[PDB]
Amino acid sequence: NGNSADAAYAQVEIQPRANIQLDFPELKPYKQVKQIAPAELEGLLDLERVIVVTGFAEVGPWGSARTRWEMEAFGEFSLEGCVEMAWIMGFISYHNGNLKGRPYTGWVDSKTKEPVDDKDVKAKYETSILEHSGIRLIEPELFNGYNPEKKEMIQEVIVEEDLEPFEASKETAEQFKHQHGDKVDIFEIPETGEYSVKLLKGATLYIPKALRFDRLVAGQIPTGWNAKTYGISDDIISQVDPITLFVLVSVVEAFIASGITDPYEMYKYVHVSEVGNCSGSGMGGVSALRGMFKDRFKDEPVQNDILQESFINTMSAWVNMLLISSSGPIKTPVGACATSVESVDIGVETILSGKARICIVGGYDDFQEEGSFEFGNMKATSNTLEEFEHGRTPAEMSRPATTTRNGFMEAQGAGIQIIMQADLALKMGVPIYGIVAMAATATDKIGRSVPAPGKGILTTAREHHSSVKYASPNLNMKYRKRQLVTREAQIKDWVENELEALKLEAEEIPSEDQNEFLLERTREIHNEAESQLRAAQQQWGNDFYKRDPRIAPLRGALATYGLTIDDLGVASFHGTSTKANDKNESATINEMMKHLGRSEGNPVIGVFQKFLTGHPKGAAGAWMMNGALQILNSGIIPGNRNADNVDKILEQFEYVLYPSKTLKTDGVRAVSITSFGFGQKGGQAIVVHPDYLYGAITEDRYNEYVAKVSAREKSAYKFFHNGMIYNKLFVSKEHAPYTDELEEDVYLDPLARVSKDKKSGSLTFNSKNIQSKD
Amino acid sequence: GVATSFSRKKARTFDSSWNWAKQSLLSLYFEIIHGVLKNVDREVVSEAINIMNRSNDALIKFMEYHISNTDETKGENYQLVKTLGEQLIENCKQVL
Amino acid sequence: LITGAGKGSIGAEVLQGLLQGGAKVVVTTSRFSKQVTDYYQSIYAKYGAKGSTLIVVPFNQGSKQDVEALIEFIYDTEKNGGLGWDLDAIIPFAAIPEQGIELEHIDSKSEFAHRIMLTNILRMMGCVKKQKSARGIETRPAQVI
Amino acid sequence: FQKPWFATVNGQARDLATMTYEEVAKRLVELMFIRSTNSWFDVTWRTFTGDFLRRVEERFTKSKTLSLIQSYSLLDKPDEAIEKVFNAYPAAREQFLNAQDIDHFLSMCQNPMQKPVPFVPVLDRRFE
Amino acid sequence: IADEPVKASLLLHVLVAHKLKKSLDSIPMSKTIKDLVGGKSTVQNEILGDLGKEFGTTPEKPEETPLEELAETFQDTFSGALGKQSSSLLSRLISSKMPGGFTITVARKYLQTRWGLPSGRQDGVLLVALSNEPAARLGSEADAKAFLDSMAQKYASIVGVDL
Repeated sequence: NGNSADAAYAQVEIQPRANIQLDFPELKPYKQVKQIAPAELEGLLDLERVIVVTGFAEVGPWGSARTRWEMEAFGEFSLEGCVEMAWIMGFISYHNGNLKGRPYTGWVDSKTKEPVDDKDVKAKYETSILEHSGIRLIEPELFNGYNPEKKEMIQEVIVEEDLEPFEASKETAEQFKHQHGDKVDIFEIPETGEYSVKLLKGATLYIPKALRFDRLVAGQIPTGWNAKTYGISDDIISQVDPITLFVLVSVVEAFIASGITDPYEMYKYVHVSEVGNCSGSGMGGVSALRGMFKDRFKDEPVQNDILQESFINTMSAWVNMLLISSSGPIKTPVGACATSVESVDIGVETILSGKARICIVGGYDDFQEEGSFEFGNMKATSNTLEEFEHGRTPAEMSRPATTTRNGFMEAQGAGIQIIMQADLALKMGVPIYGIVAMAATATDKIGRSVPAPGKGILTTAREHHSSVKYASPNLNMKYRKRQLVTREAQIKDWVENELEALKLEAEEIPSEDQNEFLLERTREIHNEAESQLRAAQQQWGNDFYKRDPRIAPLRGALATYGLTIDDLGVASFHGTSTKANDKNESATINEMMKHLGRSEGNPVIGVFQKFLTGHPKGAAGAWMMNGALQILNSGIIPGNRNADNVDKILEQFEYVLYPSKTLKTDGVRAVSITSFGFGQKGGQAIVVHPDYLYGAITEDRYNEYVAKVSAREKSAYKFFHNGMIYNKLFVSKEHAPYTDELEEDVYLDPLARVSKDKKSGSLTFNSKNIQSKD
Repeated sequence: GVATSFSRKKARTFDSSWNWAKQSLLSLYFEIIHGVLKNVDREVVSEAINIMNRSNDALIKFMEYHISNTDETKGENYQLVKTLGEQLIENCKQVL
Repeated sequence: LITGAGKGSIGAEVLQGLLQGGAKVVVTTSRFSKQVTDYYQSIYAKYGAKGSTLIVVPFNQGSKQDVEALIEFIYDTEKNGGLGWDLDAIIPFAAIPEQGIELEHIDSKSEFAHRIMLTNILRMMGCVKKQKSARGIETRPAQVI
Repeated sequence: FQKPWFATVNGQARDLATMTYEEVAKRLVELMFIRSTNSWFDVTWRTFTGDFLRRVEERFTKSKTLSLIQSYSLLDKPDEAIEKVFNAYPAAREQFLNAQDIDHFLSMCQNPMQKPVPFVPVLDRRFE
Repeated sequence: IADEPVKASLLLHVLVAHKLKKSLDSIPMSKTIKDLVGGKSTVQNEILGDLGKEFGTTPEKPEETPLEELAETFQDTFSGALGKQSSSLLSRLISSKMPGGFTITVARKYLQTRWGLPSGRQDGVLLVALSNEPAARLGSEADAKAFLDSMAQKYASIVGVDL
């Protein structure tokens, strides 16, 4: 029956192609989100005073947030993971065109230029991907040939017998004379015009030797990561410190994850002078320091302006020169290992003070030879030789809340969130990943140990308990809702009485100038009626517990949204893998939960993300903030897989659990993030499931938002895939959104907003829309 | 073949059952809810054994709380977990 | 103490029982590594009953220098760096597969096997005895299976 | 003109990048499937719309599966083929063309062993 | 072969190439100093500062004029003179790269023996060698001979002479 009965009997297979999703939050129908929040929350909260996390990204030893989350929560990459990690690590490159005649579109290998199917990526690369990702042996290539097994340092010797004469230029011989004095002899060679130098007995000299240093492993950004891959040009790469690349790439990635592909689109809604850069570091460009300090000393070729690239706040500068071109607040904090948490807190306040309505917050810190050495002398980093004697492979050398923990695995990179006013987030229809319920920092006590972890942050649970006979009605939200209704009635009366008064004044005004006067005063009465409503809403909705010592700031933050103290499902511990910190953290949490009156047997689940990523110092709290947000949106709590045996000392802490494998919950309502930097830097930050927010808005508003996000998620997803294939996710602005002439006009006008220029197509400031009556 | 493999520093300890019990109960609870385990699974009895064997006060308080706060009106799977819990609480208190 | 209890052997299922029974075990592995400890970690989380302790050590039963060391490490005091234990049962199930080796092919591999499965088992009992006698222990005999 | 702008949805201008996979597959049928004769005007235009559906399957499947359109004979009832494919992958109703799938589309638009497609998919140097 | 004093249109072209950390060919000769380095005005005033030490006198706004007609304005007062800056950079190049046993002296007389190139040719060969710094301590004398050989062929290409 021929091969025709068997070719029609054969079935065509379909092979799956990577479809890397941005993973925006899943928006429920209004009916469902209205059930989870209490019904009395509607129009209770001022949404200007609510801070939401509206987009997050990181550049870490596991690539982006999406791959790092994949590896943290599932311990392996799916197709979409393997492609993204292969593309990040420059194993694969996209190629549209002709290849050996026939026209090919899709991935190719970066080296061979062989076409690679998506199915075949996991077979071909997922070995090499996992072999050059995360915590592994320090790879010299990545750190200017630094090999911690053979660490160069120079030693002075006093020469005991004169050297062979060596030729040098006149200026060089001169500088040898000025250094060594009589201990050197310089003699011009007539014909050539060059000198002959001869160091004499008693002259200094410096001989290079090697030291075999013992911290051989580190949390390194994957081998083959390259800023060009995102679309940063060589001029930027050459000028700036590598840290500045991380930040820049993290910031464009965060913006994309916020749906905002063009940063100027912010200026359709806000004044240039409200887009804040409240994001800091630990030691800034240490590569540029190591230049000016040690490469200059050896007189190596080093860019003349290497100083400017080493300052903590230079990274915030470059982002704002290349991407944002704002005149918003720029508060760069320094908080050693808790910077990321300080930068949230500053941001939060920077929006609640009103000086800004959007901060770029988060941390970022490089790993370099100088650092890795000084931390090893301090004995804070885990001695890799000792670990090898204990049979620890590199992966498993960061193992928080473990018996056998000795010290932290250092790592590098950046994390960036974008926080906003909820009101403005809904108005722009950006995705909301979380609510920043509180952020706080504290100092511990007098003491003569800088790196000492301490229990200052405990003061987030501070409250009074001497008069708890009867329930405080100030927590009973219904009471609060009543009082807000009582106020908005007075507001009503006030607006009527002011509209009367206006009419009365305007009657005596001449008829020609009447219109102008009424417009100007009707705006100001609308302004004051808003101001009074938001002040009420702020008094009852948000700031009900600021002036009440019987409510803790930690209880206060949850109680804003109707949540009890029991709801705080997850605490994301600092969890460095060092003997003092992990015990001090646990005790502190445990004592906060115990004081506030967490129900017995309702522990917080501990997340120790640093077991995978290691400790990026400045950026630690910005990764835990990303690890929170993705938990809050997945309801999945990743296990500390390196928690082989939880430390018997931590059993005494009743309100703490130490999972060793991923728990796929039915929901997480809130997540604590605690960090303890060097120098008594203690920070805490509470993030709440964004769904609670939607309780506070009407059905119509919600649905209008949902539409605008759905559109802005599609447009993001388009921009993300177009940027990724052709390496143009990064596109530095060439010009500000205003010509040099209008700068003054744009800054002075509070209500200047960018409009699409039809000719160019891009967003710019229009001279019509500056000091405009409309 | 006669290479020295043994070293005392390579000795690994696992002793912290006290924690693992609470994790191993919480994995059950959410597996029952997400209906990965039914009411006809010998795994539900296996788990129940392995929890009981690690009964203490803290574990009984950790169950009592999680099971008592289950919302039986959210689904069928919630009624299943709430019954099983209540029974497994009574077990652990007996074999403590 | 139980040897030859790597994943998917009879030892593995015994170990699951002993830990389920609240026993204090030393399981020895001849392929020690990250994957192996993580496996034993999972086994103890799931099964490891209250009072139960699991100690995973690398071990090459085919060496006498490892066999005398192991027992010296188990029996020696917690001050010296030993476990401070006293064995109630030994289950030396360590073995290596030999297949299609008739009389005439007995070589290195066969000799080594015999040394794991017989001679070094005897040296293990032998070594325990020596430790028990030395510490003056005569009413706590180590069941060998 | 006789070759209309392809990236049109109900009569508003778009681009291949701002159309869903659904929108594109409907617009293809509309421009390449003649209702009156109940046939594809050119078998190469059917093959075109069959490759595009096989590309949608590939993009929105999770694991290796059989092809829903085993033979391009099934396309002879295009509305049933589309409904069937987009029922199986309903995420491809709401998700704009993956940049790679745009390039693949425009790459099929220059296949030299097919009839030149009755539209202009893109404004570039090969517009003329 | 006969000597020829080097041209300002090579000295100003190698200087800009070196400072901008760029290849000699990647510089378009008819393009303003302010256009090459437009963003970072700091490296612009470092170009000016070097050109000042190189050829002394500088015209009014040399930054709005392309390098092309700025090379001929500078050519007026210059006559085969390396200057202190270029001499300092050549001294810098040799000390850091060329290995022990290969100083300027023997490099000059290697250019004289191998190629026949005298002073005015030699100092042009050492300029294109600085334009493409090897950025790696020359391993051996032999490797460095191939290095000078190759950057004497680039000197022969740019001038238009046979060897």
